Amino acid sequence: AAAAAAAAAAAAA
Amino acid sequence: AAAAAAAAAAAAA
Amino acid sequence: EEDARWLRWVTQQFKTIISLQEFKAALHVESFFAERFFALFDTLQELQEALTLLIHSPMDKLKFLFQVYDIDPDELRTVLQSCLRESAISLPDEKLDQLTLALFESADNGAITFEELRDELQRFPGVMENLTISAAQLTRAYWHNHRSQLFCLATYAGLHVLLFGLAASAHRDLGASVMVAKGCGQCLNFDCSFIAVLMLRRCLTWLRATWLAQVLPLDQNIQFHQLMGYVVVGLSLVHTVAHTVNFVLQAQHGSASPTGVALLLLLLLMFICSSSCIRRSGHFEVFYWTHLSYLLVWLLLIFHGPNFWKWLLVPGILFFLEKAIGLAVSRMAAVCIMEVNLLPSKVTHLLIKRPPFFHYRPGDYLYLNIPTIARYEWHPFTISSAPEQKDTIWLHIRSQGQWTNRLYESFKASCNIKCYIDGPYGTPTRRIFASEHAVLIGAGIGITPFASILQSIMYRHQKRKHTCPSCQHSWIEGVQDNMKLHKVDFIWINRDQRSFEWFVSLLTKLEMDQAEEAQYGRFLELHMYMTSALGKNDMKAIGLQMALDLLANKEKKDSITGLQTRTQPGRPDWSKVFQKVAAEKKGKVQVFFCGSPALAKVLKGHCEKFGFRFFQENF
Amino acid sequence: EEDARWLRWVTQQFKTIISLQEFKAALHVESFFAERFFALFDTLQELQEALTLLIHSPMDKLKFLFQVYDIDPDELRTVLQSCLRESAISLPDEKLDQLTLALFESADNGAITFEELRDELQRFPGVMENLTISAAQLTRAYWHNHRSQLFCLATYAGLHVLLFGLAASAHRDLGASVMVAKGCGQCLNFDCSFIAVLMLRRCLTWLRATWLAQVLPLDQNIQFHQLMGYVVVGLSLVHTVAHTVNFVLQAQHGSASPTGVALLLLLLLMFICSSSCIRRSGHFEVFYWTHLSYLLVWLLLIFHGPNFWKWLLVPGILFFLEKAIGLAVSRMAAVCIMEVNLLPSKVTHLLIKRPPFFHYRPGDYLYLNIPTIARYEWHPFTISSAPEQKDTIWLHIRSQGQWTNRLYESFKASCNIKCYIDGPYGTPTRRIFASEHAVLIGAGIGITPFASILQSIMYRHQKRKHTCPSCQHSWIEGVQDNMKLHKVDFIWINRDQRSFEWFVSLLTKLEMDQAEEAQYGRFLELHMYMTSALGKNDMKAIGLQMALDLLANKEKKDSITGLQTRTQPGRPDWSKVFQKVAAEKKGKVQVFFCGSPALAKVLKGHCEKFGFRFFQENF
Ligand SMILES: Cc1cc2nc3c(=O)[nH]c(=O)nc-3n(C[C@H](O)[C@H](O)[C@H](O)COP(=O)(O)OP(=O)(O)OC[C@H]3O[C@@H](n4cnc5c(N)ncnc54)[C@H](O)[C@@H]3O)c2cc1C
Ligand SMILES: Cc1cc2nc3c(=O)[nH]c(=O)nc-3n(C[C@H](O)[C@H](O)[C@H](O)COP(=O)(O)OP(=O)(O)OC[C@H]3O[C@@H](n4cnc5c(N)ncnc54)[C@H](O)[C@@H]3O)c2cc1C
Ligand SMILES: NC(=O)C1=CN([C@@H]2O[C@H](COP(=O)(O)OP(=O)(O)OC[C@H]3O[C@@H](n4cnc5c(N)ncnc54)[C@H](OP(=O)(O)O)[C@@H]3O)[C@@H](O)[C@H]2O)C=CC1
Ligand SMILES: NC(=O)C1=CN([C@@H]2O[C@H](COP(=O)(O)OP(=O)(O)OC[C@H]3O[C@@H](n4cnc5c(N)ncnc54)[C@H](OP(=O)(O)O)[C@@H]3O)[C@@H](O)[C@H]2O)C=CC1
Ligand code: HEB
Ligand code: HEB
Ligand code: HEB
Ligand code: HEB
Ligand SMILES: CCCCCCCCCCCC(=O)OC[C@H](COP(=O)([O-])O)OC(=O)CCCCCCCCCCC
Ligand SMILES: CCCCCCCCCCCC(=O)OC[C@H](COP(=O)([O-])O)OC(=O)CCCCCCCCCCC
Ligand SMILES: [Zn+2]
Repeated sequence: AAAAAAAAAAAAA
Repeated sequence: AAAAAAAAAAAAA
Repeated sequence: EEDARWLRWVTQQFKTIISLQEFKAALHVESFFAERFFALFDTLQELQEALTLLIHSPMDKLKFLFQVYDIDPDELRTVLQSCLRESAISLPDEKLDQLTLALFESADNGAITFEELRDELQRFPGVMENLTISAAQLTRAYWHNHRSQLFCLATYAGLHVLLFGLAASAHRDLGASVMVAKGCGQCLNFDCSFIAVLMLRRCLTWLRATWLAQVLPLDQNIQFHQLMGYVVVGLSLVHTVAHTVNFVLQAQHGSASPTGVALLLLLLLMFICSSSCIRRSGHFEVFYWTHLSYLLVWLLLIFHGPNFWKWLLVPGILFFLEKAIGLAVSRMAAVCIMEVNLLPSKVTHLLIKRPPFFHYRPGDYLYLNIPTIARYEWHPFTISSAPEQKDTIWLHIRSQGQWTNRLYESFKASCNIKCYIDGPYGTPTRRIFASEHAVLIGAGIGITPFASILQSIMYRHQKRKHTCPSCQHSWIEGVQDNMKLHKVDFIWINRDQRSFEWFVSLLTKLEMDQAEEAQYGRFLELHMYMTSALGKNDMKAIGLQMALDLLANKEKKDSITGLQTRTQPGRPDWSKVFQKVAAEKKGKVQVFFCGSPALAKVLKGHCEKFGFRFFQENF
Repeated sequence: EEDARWLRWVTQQFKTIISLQEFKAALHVESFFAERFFALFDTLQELQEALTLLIHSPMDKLKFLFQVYDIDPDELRTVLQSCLRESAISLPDEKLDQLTLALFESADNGAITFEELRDELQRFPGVMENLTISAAQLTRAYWHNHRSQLFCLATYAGLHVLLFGLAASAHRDLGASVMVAKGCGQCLNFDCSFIAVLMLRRCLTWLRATWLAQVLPLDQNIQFHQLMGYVVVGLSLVHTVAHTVNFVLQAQHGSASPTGVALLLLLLLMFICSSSCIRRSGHFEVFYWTHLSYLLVWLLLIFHGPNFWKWLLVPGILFFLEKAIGLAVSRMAAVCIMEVNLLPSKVTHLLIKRPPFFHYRPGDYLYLNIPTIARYEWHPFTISSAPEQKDTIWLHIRSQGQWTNRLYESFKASCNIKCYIDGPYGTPTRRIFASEHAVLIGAGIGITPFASILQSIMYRHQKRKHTCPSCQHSWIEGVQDNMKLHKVDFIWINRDQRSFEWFVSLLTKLEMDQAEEAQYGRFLELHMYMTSALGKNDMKAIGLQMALDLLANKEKKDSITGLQTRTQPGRPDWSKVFQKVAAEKKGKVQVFFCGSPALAKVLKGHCEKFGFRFFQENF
């Protein structure tokens, strides 16, 4: 959900 | 006078 | 112990009945844990064998839970939610998200695996021990606190009884309805005029500096005002029903009665719009405008009360003197909010660029104004950043109401907003920095000035550590005409770290920054009592916060190991505390308190027994 | 040049007439110098030969004077008195005595001899060059200074014209003597009531901090009060003669007239006792008691002026509010005067033991009280000691009046007297210590706050010089959150060092203490202009003071050689001064002024031309 996108962005960052 | 006593005290000091 | 009792209860329930519903009924639960447990076990033999592996090894229990939830960020979060006995003090959801992201990231590119997650968990120094491992009014202290507020209410009600009685006595001739009306009128004269004075926030900042704040409450003024407002709205209604019953009895011109209808309607407007529902909804300008009619209620009433103009004159001159003494740029500064961090448990952290010639002492508050939130509202907030910090000004703004909630919830949906602060106000705290072995005690939520005070203490104490540039023989100089303390305790007693997770992280930061230096001497000792966590097993949400802060500043557990043993549950034992403060010899102890008056007297007793010099700082 | 003119005049007089009286007549003088000169010479040949040896070698002239006075402390003092052209600025008699004692002592056990006195004099670095060697209203600046005082007097006189006219107009019916009496009465109503307010020295300390002191004079209050007193004593006399002429015209009971006789007598008592002769004589309690009758004049007048109680009410409530707000230990401290040094030119130096929690900013005054002098008088004095000095508090109390003269002359006939100071009051001077290349300019006698400011600047500037204890690599650290200045000028312009010999010695001390460091950078530059000494030949009394101070702290002339060339005579040349300040690049110049407003505008012009940030500090 919202936190999954957060983890994806953190891994991409 | 006053300054003579001052010189005397300074010599004694 | 709990595992054995659970096993006994399961064995007793098993002998009393296995279907999935029966298993849930025996467990007295809907449970994602129960269904997966059944799906992995699929009889009394199967249940006992599964329980024995589950009972008779914490890491094994965590692996069991992992396989249960295994059906990888959102899932690990549920694992940690399952592994927390959220009982009295809790881990805020922001800190939980941070913890789960920290585990998942260092463990792994996609989903994590429990095997390497095990050694990743063991790598965390404090996450293991703090994660619980399992499957599933009348007191003399009360009146001692509230005696000042009770005396203020009693003086108010006694003055009202005096005025009502003196008016109804003189007007005893007129019969049975001019007595009531005359009593209510003589009350309204004072009620309006002095409902003004409660809003001299240019004088409350002056009375609050003095010792008068210790005797009479200066923080209840807004809600003594909301009380005089209600008594006015009641007494004017009784006044009106008295003067209409009187005219009805006269049934069986002048400018006094129609102005009466006008005043009744204006007061019902100031009373309908001033409710909570008007500022709870984001109408902070509508509340301000409809209240701006207190002028028209004050105008009509001069043409109403033949003697009212004297009442309105003394506090009215005071009030407009103040509202004029404050103008556009009196002490304002249209500073820019540099950054806004939303700390956990709904607290907003504002970094507002410091005005060049903005000099404050530690523990000085300021009236904040943010036109995006509310255009004309000025709320006060303590500066929680030491003056030695030159760039910005911190404010930790906990959501305790409708404006502060608006500030938070406005920033959460989203940082250069327009801000007009109003100067530093505060009692001088030079009694602290000129002392030796100060014992800063603080209780409740009035500790935001202790944040500034401890940060300034530590800045000034590290400023007296000189390092030679040539031979690097770093020595410690003596007093520097600003600071004299040889030791500083700090004891923070509070029911729980509800909105003060930033403060727990601040104490952790101070202990980290002066535990690398504590081999030869420890300057600051930061205690913490929680008074609602019955046993140290309950204070496992703070251990998690400290083990999480040890990973932003990569350090060893020995940095906090001082603070871990001073982070105690339940109330203090003041005998042992003061006696240990006495065992050390670093000067003459000077206790400083910031909290309720019942605890203030308890501490004053213990202090004058032990021979310390008690204080009560009012910031 | 003067020697040649003297020789020519002697030759012309000789040819015009030698007896002793004729020689004195030619010299146009009674002269101990003339008689001994005759006795050592005993004709035109003798006079010319003696003059040639006396004309055609300064040390020879001094030996000549020595043999003249030779007929040894008191005699050398006369020699030095003969060798000083006391013209515009002078050497105070205390400094003269010190100089003569310093020469006589180091020269010699009894009387000194001129031969060794010669080399003793040559040993003094600056005494030779500074001892002169010989045988024998309407300006726009004025109104610019006094425009504020003139506007205050004009507002006062205009309000009086208004009240007199409005009263004599309404009472135009009553004939020719009730007009005068009614006008004077309507004036007295205001005169008494507001002659009160001038004595709110608890509010003047607050108005003086603000910028209002720049626009209206707050230091004339005592002598605006002595002016309202005289106008009251005139108007009440006219009121009384009007009401007795009126009763005389009525010739051709009530409590209004006998209270009138009582008020006339009470006012003549408050006017006879308040003269200068009552405090000039050491009656400082008699003045205070007879003035304490302003209560009875204020009492009788309530029973006199039917409308007077409103006038007396507003300023009277103010005045008694203040006199009550100040009680026994409001901010007082019964400190002990540690030592009292009587500096030259009748200035008293008080060292008063600092109260423990007495924190002041540099430039803060205090109200001093000494019951031995005057039991109820509180005079204000600037603290002339930097706050960094922790032991004592200095005050340099120049004899400008009757209390200060009493203090001096009482200590001179004679040191643990009883002293009750009253707190620090003063404008904040943090604008200075947060600056770069400040240019402190001061003019007139309002420089006692610059003593404290310069001492504090130097304390803080030497505090940022660290010396490694191990390898002694002494370095200079940067700013220390208290001070930022890279350079500090100080320009002191005054007509002469009349009572400020302590200040000249202070500037000499600061230059001594930071000329041992100037080899690589000079932090403070201390200028001094004298504006009454027409030429540098006249500023030889200051050279003597500096050469005398170089012998209390044994140093080389190169310590002062910086200050000797910045100790100039006559007014400044602001073009060159500001242009040199500009030639240096040490930051952005921030001129700070403390002096008259005509010079303030001159400096503001030059400053905004050159691009500095002018200020006007009001301390
Ligand atoms: C010196 C001082 C420092 C403070 N510092 C902080 C701080 O750092 N962080 C923080 O979260 N809170 C702080 N407060 C308390 C409070 O949260 C804010 O001052 C202010 O209440 C915010 O308004 P609100 O809309 O949240 O209150 P509201 O929702 O309008 O009212 C709820 C409560 O706040 C009180 N209140 C309302 N308006 C004001 C006002 N203008 N001034 C004072 N109390 C008011 C009411 O009496 C009531 O108790 C401080 C209070 C004081 C006196
Ligand atoms: C902030 C401030 C600091 C001062 N610091 C010094 C200082 O360090 N040294 C110094 O010698 N003088 C100082 N003075 C001025 C003055 O000498 C003393 O303040 C005070 O005048 C001493 O009383 P007096 O008996 O000498 O005056 P008086 O002889 O009584 O009066 C003569 C003059 O002093 C004025 N004066 C009289 N009484 C007072 C009073 N209570 N307050 C103010 N002025 C008064 C009169 O207006 C008149 O101009 C200062 C003045 C102020 C306002
Ligand atoms: N000027 C005034 O009139 C002031 C009034 N107040 C009043 O203070 C009242 C109380 O607020 P609050 O601060 O919440 O109440 P407390 O002061 O009781 O709570 C403060 C902390 O002190 C702890 N504590 C209380 N008694 C003891 C004890 N004997 N030994 C050790 N620890 C103790 C409490 O723990 P536990 O949870 O076990 O109590 C709590 O954690 C407020 O209602 C307010 O009106 C506040 C400030 C000044
Ligand atoms: N708030 C107010 O209303 C204030 C009023 N005053 C008024 O200030 C008046 C003057 O007092 P005083 O300070 O004696 O007068 P000045 O300020 O004239 O004397 C101060 C020094 O400035 C020197 N000076 C004056 N003009 C110049 C110039 N153009 N260039 C260089 N140097 C100059 C003077 O030298 P010279 O001897 O050549 O003039 C004197 O040495 C007082 O009468 C007082 O009333 C004082 C302070 C504030
Ligand atoms: C604010 C509120 C209020 C209100 C609402 C009101 C409302 C009213 N009101 Fe009032 N009042 C008042 C407040 C008031 N009020 C007062 C304060 C007074 C005064 C009293 C005395 O002072 O005595 C009066 C007074 C009054 C009187 C008396 C008269 C005179 O002047 O003396 C009358 C009659 C009345 C009526 C009335 C009416 C009818 C009404 C309704 C409509 N009133
Ligand atoms: C008439 C008279 C009056 C009355 C009746 C009233 C009534 C009232 N009120 Fe008031 N207020 C007032 C007058 C008043 N008032 C004033 C004056 C003020 C102030 C404002 C300013 O400051 O401006 C107030 C203010 C106020 C406030 C504040 C705001 C902020 O926050 O800041 C509040 C909350 C209130 C409430 C109230 C209430 C609830 C009531 C009941 C109805 N208030
Ligand atoms: C302080 C000073 C003073 C003085 C000294 C005086 C002195 C006098 N005085 Fe005198 N007054 C006065 C101040 C005065 N005063 C006044 C302020 C008045 C008021 C006026 C009016 O207000 O109109 C009078 C007033 C008065 C009067 C009027 C009445 C009434 O009540 O109305 C009379 C008659 C008098 C007389 C008199 C006399 C006879 C005398 C002398 C003996 N007146
Ligand atoms: C009635 C009213 C009055 C009057 C008429 C007066 C009048 C007078 N005056 Fe007087 N004063 C006064 C009221 C007065 N006064 C007062 C209130 C005071 C204040 C004191 C105290 O603070 O306590 C004085 C104070 C005072 C002083 C101050 C002291 C010191 O130094 O500190 C003086 C100097 C005076 C002077 C005077 C004179 C010269 C006169 C004229 C006669 N004066
Ligand atoms: C600068 C001036 C300072 C003035 C200081 C005023 C101090 C007294 C303020 C009293 C305000 C008050 O009662 O508090 C609101 C309470 C909740 O208080 P708390 O328990 O949260 O502290 O909420 C309530 O429960 C209110 C109940 C009070 C009912 C009182 C009725 C009185 C009727 C009088 C009629 C004549
Ligand atoms: C906090 C309140 C602040 C009030 C500020 C008051 C400012 C004005 C005060 C005026 C006092 C005064 O005149 O000074 C005394 C003068 C000598 O002054 P100076 O030249 O030494 O400055 O000595 C004199 O020569 C006095 C002559 C003045 C004569 C004026 C006559 C006015 C008559 C009015 C009748 C209605
Ligand atoms: Zn070194």
